[PDB]
Amino acid sequence: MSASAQQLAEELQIFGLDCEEALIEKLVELCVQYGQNEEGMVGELIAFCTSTHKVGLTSEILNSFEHEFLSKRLSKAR
Amino acid sequence: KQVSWKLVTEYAMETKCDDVLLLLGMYLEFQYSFEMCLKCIKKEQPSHYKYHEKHYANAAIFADSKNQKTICQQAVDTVLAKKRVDSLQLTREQMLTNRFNDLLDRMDIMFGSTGSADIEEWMAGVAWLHCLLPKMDSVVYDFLKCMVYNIPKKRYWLFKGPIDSGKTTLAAALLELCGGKALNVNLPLDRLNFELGVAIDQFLVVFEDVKGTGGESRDLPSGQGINNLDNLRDYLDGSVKVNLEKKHLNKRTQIFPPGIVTMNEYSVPKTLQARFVKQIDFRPKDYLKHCLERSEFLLEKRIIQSGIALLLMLIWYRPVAEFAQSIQSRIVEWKERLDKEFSLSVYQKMKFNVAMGIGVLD
Amino acid sequence: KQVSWKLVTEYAMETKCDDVLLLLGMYLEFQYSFEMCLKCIKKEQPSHYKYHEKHYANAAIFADSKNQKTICQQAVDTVLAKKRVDSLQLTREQMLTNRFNDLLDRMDIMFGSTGSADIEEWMAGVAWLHCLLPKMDSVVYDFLKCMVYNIPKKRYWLFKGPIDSGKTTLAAALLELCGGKALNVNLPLDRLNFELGVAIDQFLVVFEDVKGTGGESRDLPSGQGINNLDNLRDYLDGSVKVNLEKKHLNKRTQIFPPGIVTMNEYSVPKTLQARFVKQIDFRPKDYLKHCLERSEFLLEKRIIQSGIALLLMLIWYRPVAEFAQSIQSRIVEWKERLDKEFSLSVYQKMKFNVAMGIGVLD
Amino acid sequence: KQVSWKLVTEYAMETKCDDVLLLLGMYLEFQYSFEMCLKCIKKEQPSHYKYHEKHYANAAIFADSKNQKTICQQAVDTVLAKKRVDSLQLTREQMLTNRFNDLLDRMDIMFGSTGSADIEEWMAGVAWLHCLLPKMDSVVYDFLKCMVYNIPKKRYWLFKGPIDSGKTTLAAALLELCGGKALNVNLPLDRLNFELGVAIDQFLVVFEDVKGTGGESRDLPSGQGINNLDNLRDYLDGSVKVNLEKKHLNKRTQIFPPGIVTMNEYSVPKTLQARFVKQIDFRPKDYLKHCLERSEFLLEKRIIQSGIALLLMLIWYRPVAEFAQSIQSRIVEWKERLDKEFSLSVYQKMKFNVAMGIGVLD
Amino acid sequence: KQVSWKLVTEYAMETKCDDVLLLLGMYLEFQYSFEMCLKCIKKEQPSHYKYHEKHYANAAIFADSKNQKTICQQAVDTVLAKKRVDSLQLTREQMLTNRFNDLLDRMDIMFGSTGSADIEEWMAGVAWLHCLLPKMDSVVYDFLKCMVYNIPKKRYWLFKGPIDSGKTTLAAALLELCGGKALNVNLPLDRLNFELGVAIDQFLVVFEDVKGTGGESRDLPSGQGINNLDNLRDYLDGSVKVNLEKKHLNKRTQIFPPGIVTMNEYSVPKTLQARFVKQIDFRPKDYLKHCLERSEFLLEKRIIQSGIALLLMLIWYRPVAEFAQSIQSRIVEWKERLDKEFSLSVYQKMKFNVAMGIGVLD
Amino acid sequence: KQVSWKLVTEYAMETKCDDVLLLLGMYLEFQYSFEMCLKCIKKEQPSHYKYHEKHYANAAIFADSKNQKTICQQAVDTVLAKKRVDSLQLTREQMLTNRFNDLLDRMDIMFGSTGSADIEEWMAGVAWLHCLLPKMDSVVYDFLKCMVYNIPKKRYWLFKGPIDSGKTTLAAALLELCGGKALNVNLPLDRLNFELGVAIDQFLVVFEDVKGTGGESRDLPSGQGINNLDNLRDYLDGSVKVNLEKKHLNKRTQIFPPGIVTMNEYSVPKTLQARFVKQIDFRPKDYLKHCLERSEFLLEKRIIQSGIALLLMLIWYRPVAEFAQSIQSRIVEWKERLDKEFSLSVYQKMKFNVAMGIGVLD
Ligand SMILES: [Zn+2]
Ligand SMILES: [Zn+2]
Ligand SMILES: [Zn+2]
Ligand SMILES: [Zn+2]
Ligand SMILES: [Zn+2]
Repeated sequence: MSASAQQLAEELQIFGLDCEEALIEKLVELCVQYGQNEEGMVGELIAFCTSTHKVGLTSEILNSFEHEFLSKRLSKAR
Repeated sequence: KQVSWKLVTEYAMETKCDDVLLLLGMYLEFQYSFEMCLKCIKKEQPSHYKYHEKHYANAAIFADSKNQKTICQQAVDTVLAKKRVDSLQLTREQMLTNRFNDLLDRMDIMFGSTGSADIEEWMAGVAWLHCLLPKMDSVVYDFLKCMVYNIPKKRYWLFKGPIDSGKTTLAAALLELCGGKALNVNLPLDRLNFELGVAIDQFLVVFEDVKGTGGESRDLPSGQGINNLDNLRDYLDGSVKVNLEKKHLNKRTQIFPPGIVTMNEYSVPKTLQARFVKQIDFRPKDYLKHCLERSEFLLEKRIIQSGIALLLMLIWYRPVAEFAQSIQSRIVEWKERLDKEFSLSVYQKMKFNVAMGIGVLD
Repeated sequence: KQVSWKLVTEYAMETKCDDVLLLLGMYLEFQYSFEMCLKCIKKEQPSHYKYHEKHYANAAIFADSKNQKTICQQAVDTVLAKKRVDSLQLTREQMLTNRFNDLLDRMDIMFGSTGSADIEEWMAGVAWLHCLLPKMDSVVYDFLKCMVYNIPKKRYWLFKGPIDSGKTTLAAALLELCGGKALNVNLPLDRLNFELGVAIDQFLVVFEDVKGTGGESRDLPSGQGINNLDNLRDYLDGSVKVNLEKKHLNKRTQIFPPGIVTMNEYSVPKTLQARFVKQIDFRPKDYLKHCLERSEFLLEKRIIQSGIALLLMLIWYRPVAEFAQSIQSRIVEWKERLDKEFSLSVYQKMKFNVAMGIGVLD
Repeated sequence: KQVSWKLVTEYAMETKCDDVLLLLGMYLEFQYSFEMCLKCIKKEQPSHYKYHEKHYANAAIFADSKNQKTICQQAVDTVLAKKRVDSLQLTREQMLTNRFNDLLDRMDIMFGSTGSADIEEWMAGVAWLHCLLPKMDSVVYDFLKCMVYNIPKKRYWLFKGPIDSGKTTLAAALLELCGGKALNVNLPLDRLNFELGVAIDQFLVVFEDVKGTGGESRDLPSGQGINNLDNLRDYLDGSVKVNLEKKHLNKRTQIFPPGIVTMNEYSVPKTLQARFVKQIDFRPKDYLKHCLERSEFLLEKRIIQSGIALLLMLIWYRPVAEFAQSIQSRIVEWKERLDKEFSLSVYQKMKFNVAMGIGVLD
Repeated sequence: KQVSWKLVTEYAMETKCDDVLLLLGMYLEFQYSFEMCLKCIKKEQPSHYKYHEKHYANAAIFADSKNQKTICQQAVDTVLAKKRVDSLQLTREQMLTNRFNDLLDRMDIMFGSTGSADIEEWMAGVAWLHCLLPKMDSVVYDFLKCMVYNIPKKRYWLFKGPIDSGKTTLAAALLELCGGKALNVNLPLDRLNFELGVAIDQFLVVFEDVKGTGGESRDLPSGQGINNLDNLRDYLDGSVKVNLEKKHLNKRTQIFPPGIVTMNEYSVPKTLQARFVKQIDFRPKDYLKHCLERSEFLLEKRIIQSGIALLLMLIWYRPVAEFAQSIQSRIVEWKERLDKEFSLSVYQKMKFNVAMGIGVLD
Repeated sequence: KQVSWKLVTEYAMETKCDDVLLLLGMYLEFQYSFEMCLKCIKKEQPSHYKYHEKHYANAAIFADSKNQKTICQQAVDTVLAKKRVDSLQLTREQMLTNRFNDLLDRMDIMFGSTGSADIEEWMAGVAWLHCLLPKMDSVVYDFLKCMVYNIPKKRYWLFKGPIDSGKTTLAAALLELCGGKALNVNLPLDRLNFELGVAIDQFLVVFEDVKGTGGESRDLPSGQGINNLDNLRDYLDGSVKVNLEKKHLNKRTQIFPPGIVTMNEYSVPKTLQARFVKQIDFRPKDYLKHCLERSEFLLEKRIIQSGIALLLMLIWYRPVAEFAQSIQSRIVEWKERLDKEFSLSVYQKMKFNVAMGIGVLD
């Protein structure tokens, strides 16, 4: 059971968020580690690209998301 | 002393008023004086201050006419007559060409000095609308041409999606973007003839929420929508000249115009699905909901469901080499106005708030 | 000599008479003499003693006319024509502005010297009406604006409640407070087209008691009410221009006006409930029953279900900063008259008797 | 050398003929000569010998008219126009005042020199009618005022009783006593609109024998009567202006007049019963049956079911202080005539024979 | 001075316009000036630049006419009158003779200097159409004569085949090749009379997709198509003069014209099949599908479903000794043009690509 | 410079054209010149070359008439008026007398010099028709008189037989032999009134294939045919004046004409069969099938189902002492022509080939 990167990739084609197969599947983990649906994940993710000013997406910026925003509010590890 | 009919007919051909009582009231406002008319100074309706001085002479006598409804009646017939002709001479692409221009005419007024429309809000709608479906603008161009090409048994599109998603929001805007009317088939096949007679000389039809026997477990009420669609095979194909009736005596026997059929996850027969072209499953997105929760101007001023909104989306993304060669000169015009008011940063910044779930204009 | 049509049409535009035979009879009363007319001296109908001397000259010849129904016929069309135009030019808020003023015009007469209306009783109704639902006046302001904003698939309100509670009492008063007509869908979807064609150029619709298959155990007769509502999805949304018919030949193809749908605890499909905005469950209160048992003037003079009653409730509670800026000057006028006749003690003293179960005016 | 329309219209306003062909034939009898007219000397119809000399001049030319149906047509519209107006200006009590007077006008003729009506028989009917229900005369006064007060969701009365009891006998007389028409709802809800359009500008309605699914064991055929009644909730309440249609084009949109609903022990939904006021269970009495077995004059001359009969019952029992102040002078008039012809002994002597089962006049 | 009706009627008889509003608009384009008319110079519509100078004089005054719809109305009746007569005098073979010539008239324009039609594409369609059914051209000749011979209970043909095969593609082209209209019977037998009245004075009828109770396991929705067909036995036989209605008042009582009935593998009663002549089971071929995938010009310019296409197929294969002796001289004309542009190699080379699944013109 | 109506009406009374548009077109052909009219020289339609010189003067001005449809309209009413009268004055035997003569009039033309009808083929049809049922000619005489005698509940005949046998072939010819129209009852009892109104002033009716619930195992589709027949008991008896409607306003209330009812082995209620006279079970004979396989001229030129065919059969077998005394002189005329062209050998030689299964003319 995953989150189907095909459901989260759609939100990446709307704002022009270029992400290869490896990058989109990286967010699929975020939907299984916290339970954030494809719609709420993309919504919270791009808010992280503003607090740090980063209009680009790699494996670092998407990684620091679980160590900055979601790290201080894990609902499955209390 | 005598009333002129050619003048009333002229005004009718101008505003393209295909209504009787409407054309009557509008013309009855020029039997006073444009000297102090508030509606003429305030610049409220282009169909008033732009034609009062032109028909003030006749309207003055029109008031003392014993056939006020008769004079305007003939005008209406002349209006429908025009459309009756254009639906045969002008190609399906030229018909749109005129529509796209009329849509811009409103813009040149609302987005001008005598307008109260804010371009910022309409540009925000283009953002929400593009966040409704993958490559929304791209799909619009395909549908447009799909309507132009007019391919038998390959015309209607399917807007099948759950409640509250954007179907009625897009299927509506598209109706105004291209032109036409929206019908319904939930009613018995009795008055169906009195309603299907609206697609006469039209461009496309819009079937809103068709009820079918399917989806009995999904709390989806059954009806005659899906059934009626199948009871209109030729109507969906368009390879034959179907029969239509307008006010008792038959008024037309042409090819039933293409269009869009919407529904809420109902069951669809294979013999029916084979009459469609593409199936767009609308997804009830949350970020879109929270978006409008801080963007009332889209629902209030009717932007997300306005044809003028999609037009701005067609001029923003799609190149000029895709429009008619007689309108390409006008497309570039707004490609300069829009890029002047909004750059690429302010634009995506709006689609950004959409992703968040906040006001598009934040 | 010769009969004047512009005069008859003028009188029609004044009384806004959208009826043929009615406009005929009313005008046929000015072919006598205002010299000794009892109705002119007694000040019975503002549509008589205020226009007789104005149309006495034409009406005198109108009697010897061979086209009495024809002359008045054209006038009616001019009347409907006016509304046909206002429904497009004036914003939905301005349309109400005019209504609120017309409602006050009646008041300036009934609550004046030539009136037989007692302000005490109407103020008592405002008490009973406020004791009908929590923050009644507050809800009224919300509904009003809800009608003004006009939000697709977010317009109709639900007045779902048991028998005898106040639904038909409020859903009726609101109809006159804002303006429009009340339809019915219990009849087959056959004559539905001949009845739905009344919402043309209207403001809101009122569906009285819709019967559904649900509630078969609660002794609630089933019908086609709930079903028909679902067979009119687009009609409920308003994102598309539905089709309407008035007297054979089509008269309009506009957006179906919003409104209120009432019922008696019947089952409601989710696809239908998603077309509403708010659900007001009316509670059959006893103190309200015993209240009217000693306040016949409310049921007799039609106060608890009068639009003029709600108007007094809107001027009593709601500030002036909420009304139109062109009517704010008139709102303050009655805020002085009402506070002059009734203080805050005499007012709550009426709502007090309501709590008891005795006459509001005790 | 020309026909007068004002004269024909005048005669129409007199006889209040709201019929086209009827008004035509009646007027075509004055194109001969009142010099030897038998109907004028024999004093048969007050609408003949009283208006022939008045319209003999015009009727003479009316015969050589090419628009005999057109001239009378406009008159009819003027007639309906009058009622169209009175239904708004005159209070519901004044409307009855005029009716009560017109009912007495017939009496002043039939009970006079040019009449063939026997007051003895009509006084006997007042006896049988009073032996139909407890305090019959008392109930009549209540119903009358109940119609005048006009209280929403508190107007219609229920005449629920077995076959042959007096329902159709009273529900009919009351119709003429107050004024109005009697409709039916046993027919599909299709032609229901073409029949419900009769209550226009009326006073009250009379629903004869409504069939319901209930009473399947009592050999009572089921229908759509009871159902249709529930499909007309607002129609029964009267708190909203229902829609009505008269001859294709709509003629009215007023408040549906109150009335009486009759049935034969059928089942009645609670949501329907809550729309009534009082339930009168008619009892099939034997002494009433045997009574008419020796009083054919009541069934022949139509007395037990005549509105004039109830009028005599209202003038005999009810005081003068209950009638209109403009008719109180006429009520006392017959209170002297009736007491002159019949004392209190001869009266009760008739109700006596009723108790026995013999002729009321024995 | 005065408008001429004979001229308008003349133009009507020319274009054979059997429409009211259409004939009106077309004639309203000659009230300007052919001096600079773009449509006259560009040679767009033969019904314009060929009749403007002919009716410019009358059309000039036609604009200032108070009966623009009346003048054109009578013309329409004269048009229908012509067909009303030809359907009785000219044999069923002569009627086709005129049709075949009118079909060639369009060709002489489109395939000429003032035409934008490419003969190559239409010749390609003749290839695809011949690859649709075994000896397609051969079958066409049989159907044609089958329509001419007119044999009772031996007229209608059956186009029974699965979804997407070529039924609606052929049944449509044939309709234009011979002449007539296409009806539908999926709707209730209520409006059936208002639709069956189109076959008046026609040549053949086309029933598109008839739904029957059969095929419930093949996912084939049931309807009233098959049933209605059986409810029209005499209509299918043609041995009796059936009744038809056109606009309220009956317009004809003739023999119901033959035709073609299409369906999608539904069950067919023996009593119904006995009313047909031949059953053509259309096969959903793949190579035909892939063929159009590289030949959009056939679906776009409407060739595979055009009557003009079949005409080219009749002139290419069928000898001259089979056509009318009055048209044999014209048939040879194109037998020289077609053989001049395309030999036997280039022709079969197109049918070759069809076998492959690639563009016919490769 | 005025058009004559009496002339147009005269021509109408001649051709007995009971059609509006038809009578219009036919008369519009005399506004040219009979000087070079091809239809006048070729002798194509007796309703042309025989009346052109007679109405050339009026038709010349008829073209410039503003009421072309009005003038012909009144003529039609005069035509229907004639039949409206004859259906009451002339006995049912005299009505046939005129029919038999009109049938011979066509013969005197087709079997003359200006005719293209071959007497040999029509005489062959008389053979096939006589080989259809035992003593066919004998039965025809019985039916004829059965129609003349007009005996209540003893008028209609039953043509009950399997598919393809000769029912629709005879029931059709008889219709033209006597005169009248053929109706249908397979459609709902809704439009039944709009179809049953055709039997007005007619002679006999022809019900083609009535569907009943019976025969569910014989693959015989059920309908409402048999049912509707029973729902028309009085209509079948003719002892009462049934009600009929022609174009909205009622046009007649006479006795429903007798006729023939056909069916395909369906079940028949006893209460229905008791409304018939004789039951003719048509047998699907093979030799008849093979016969037409070599006698296309019978099916092509419509002979086996022509009324003129039965006429030849009535003059060949039945004596002269059976026809009207006013037509007996004309019957002998053809009894000499037929016996002159064909003896008794050549005749039976045709019926011989029928027995074989080869062409009647071999
Ligand atoms: Zn102005
Ligand atoms: Zn007055
Ligand atoms: Zn007299
Ligand atoms: Zn031109
Ligand atoms: Zn001629």
